[PDB]
Amino acid sequence: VKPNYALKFTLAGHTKAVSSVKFSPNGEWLASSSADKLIKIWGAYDGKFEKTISGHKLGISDVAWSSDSNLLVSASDDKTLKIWDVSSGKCLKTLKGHSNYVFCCNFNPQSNLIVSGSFDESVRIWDVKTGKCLKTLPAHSDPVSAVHFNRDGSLIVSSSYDGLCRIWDTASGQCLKTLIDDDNPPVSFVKFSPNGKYILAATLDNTLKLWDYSKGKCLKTYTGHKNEKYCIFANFSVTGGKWIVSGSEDNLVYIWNLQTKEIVQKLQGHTDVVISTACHPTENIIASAALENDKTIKLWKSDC
Ligand SMILES: C/N=C(/NC)NCCC[C@H](N)C(=O)O
Repeated sequence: VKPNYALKFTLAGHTKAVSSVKFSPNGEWLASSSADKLIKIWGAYDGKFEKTISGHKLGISDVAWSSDSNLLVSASDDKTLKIWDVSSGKCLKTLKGHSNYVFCCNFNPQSNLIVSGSFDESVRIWDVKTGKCLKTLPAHSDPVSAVHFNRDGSLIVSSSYDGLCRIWDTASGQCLKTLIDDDNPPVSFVKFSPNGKYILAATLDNTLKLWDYSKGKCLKTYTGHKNEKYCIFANFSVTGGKWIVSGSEDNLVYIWNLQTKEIVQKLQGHTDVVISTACHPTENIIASAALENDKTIKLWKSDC
């Protein structure tokens, strides 16, 4: 089995670099954030432009959906996160506390908490209802590139340019694990596997690694792409074959067989760095997005 992802839609509208794309958990929508200070909403299946959500004062590095698909959270260079009601476009809360660019964010599965990571080297945990910061974790000694909750929300994983991935207990704020990788190259992205047993980490030595984070063992290594400068999203694709999906600094989307580590497809079409990819929750659809010289988002579909 290889997949046969083919380009179906190209989504144009952002006027600066796209930073993040994410499918809604209900599969209906794609949300995009950009250096143009905007969030856009698009139809997940047809790429149809839906609406623009605005209000940040500087560029946005990340956006993320609540579990019920009703809210977004965005992370901005203006040092804030904003919580958005997607249907009305309202800014429900502005989360203030970080002392530098907010880079990454996510809801927990219950979606009563938001985790954020910042250039201020901290990870912050927030109450969605009140907008109050509940915990500030002294997480890293360099900017925080990613933060993600596990499947039951009891753990947080963070990555940083300091070369570390750390595992945090959500309830206590305690650091439970530090993962150490030879020569400590900057970690540019991390997330949990859908089942929560592993983490997938990207490092700025053109490498993705799948870790058993409890045992602290590297189980798989994926290479062949280019990633030495930018924080590029990576994904588990689970709707068809079991793949790993990433952007790349050679303007391609890469797809690997998870088990064998072989490159099974490379998707051509973008004209600048592919900074973000996302995988649709029930259908074999990949969304990708590119930097300043391209500015477009692409929807690719496969039969497996
Ligand atoms: C939140 N996570 C990201 N990547 C993992 N964001 C995209 C990179 C944004 C960065 N300012 C840039 O333009 O490179």
